Amino acid sequence: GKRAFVYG
Amino acid sequence: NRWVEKWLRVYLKCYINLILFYRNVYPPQSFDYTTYQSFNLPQFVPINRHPALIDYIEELILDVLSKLTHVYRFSICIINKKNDLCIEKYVLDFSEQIITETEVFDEFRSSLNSLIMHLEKLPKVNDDTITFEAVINPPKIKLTSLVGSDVGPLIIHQFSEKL
Amino acid sequence: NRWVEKWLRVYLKCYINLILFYRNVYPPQSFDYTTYQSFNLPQFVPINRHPALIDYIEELILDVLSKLTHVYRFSICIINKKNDLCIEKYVLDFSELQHVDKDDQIITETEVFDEFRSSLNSLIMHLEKLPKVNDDTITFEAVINAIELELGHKLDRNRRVDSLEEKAEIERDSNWVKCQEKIKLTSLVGSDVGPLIIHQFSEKL
Amino acid sequence: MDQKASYFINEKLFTEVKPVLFTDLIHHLKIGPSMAKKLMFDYYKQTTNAKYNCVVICCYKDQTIKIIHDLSNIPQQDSIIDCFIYAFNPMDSFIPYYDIIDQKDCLTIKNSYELKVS
Repeated sequence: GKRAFVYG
Repeated sequence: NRWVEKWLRVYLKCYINLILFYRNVYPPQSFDYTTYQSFNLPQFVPINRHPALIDYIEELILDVLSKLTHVYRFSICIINKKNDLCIEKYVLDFSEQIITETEVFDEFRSSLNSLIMHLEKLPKVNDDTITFEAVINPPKIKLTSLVGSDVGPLIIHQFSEKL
Repeated sequence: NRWVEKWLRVYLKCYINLILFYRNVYPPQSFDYTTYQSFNLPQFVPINRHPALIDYIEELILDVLSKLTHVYRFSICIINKKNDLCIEKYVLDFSELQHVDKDDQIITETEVFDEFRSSLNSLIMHLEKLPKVNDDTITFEAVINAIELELGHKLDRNRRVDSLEEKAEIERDSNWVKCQEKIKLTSLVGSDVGPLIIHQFSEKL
Repeated sequence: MDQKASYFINEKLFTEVKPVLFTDLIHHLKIGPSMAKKLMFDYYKQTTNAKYNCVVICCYKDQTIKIIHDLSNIPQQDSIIDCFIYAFNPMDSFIPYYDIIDQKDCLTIKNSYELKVS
């Protein structure tokens, strides 16, 4: 899935 | 964790600050390279003097080392236009009862000296038209690896794929 | 003593700057064969003058001679611009030194200069006998395999510093960093004079 | 059959690598310069894997005395009488270091006024 997005 | 957290968090914050200076995400003479030393090193350690941005990267490295225990392959990409590949992948590979504090504190010098050996020996593509972005996984790319962390419990492969 | 680390300084000046000359890390037209860079050289060693660079070289030698008993092996590392991988590792030794003993005997100025001239000429020989392809794009860095050291913490522990000699000493412990720690290795004839045992070899890749 | 010289040349060539220019031969043997030319020719004749060759001086003079560096060429010495072989060198360049040597045994031609301690 999405990664480094909440850690964007 | 286990007592490598403090020197690992200062190592990533100083690594981010050195990337911010020597690849000029901000203006180069917008720093103070004079009054701060990171470790017992000769060279300049140019942290951004911005309090809100040093707090920003403070929370950045503090939260990535909060999620250290199951963290994935770490990198930083500098982006202004379409590149879509990681620039500086200092991969934080989580190891694991070895008592290594002094030796790992010495080891983060050579990691950061490999960093500056990548930094002062680095060409110039364009001034200030770039922005970094931390990311966990320029005509043509180029491969370059830097030193490891075998003395440290956690090994850091420290790859830097420029452009 | 006093005279013996002068000889070590001249020998390391010849060794280091000769490795710099035969690797073509600096242009050969800046080099000229000479006997005087601040002292008396054993051989005519090609030395570029370049006072920042010779300041760096005598700086590094005064750094290595400052410890003088932790070091069992000074060395020179060769790194390309292309990769950080070691191209050559020229071996030198500080084993069984006079200075650690601080023995007054024996001077043997002509004999120690004779064995130094031998080890220099061996360095010449096995520096021409490897070929010259990709003669530019080479750089220089030091490495010391030493038996028992750690000095780099002396910057720390809230020390208050007052004298220029220990300003220099803090610069000595500041300039040195422990690294993380084979393919080919070639023989070199070392000096075998009595008090100065310098068993010097070479490494390739 | 004078191999007594040749091994002594062999240490100074090999076990340490300082070149002989002339004077080690005259110190060791006190043989004649013609005989030293014969000895160095013999060393050249009985060469086995020299790391690099020597270059000679030339006995044929024609108001010129030149160390040969155009080795294939014949630099103004075409009708050549002879050559005196010396300066066998490991290095790129032919430089020795120069030192006082025992000469009271070794002086081929002595002083017109011999020195006095007085």
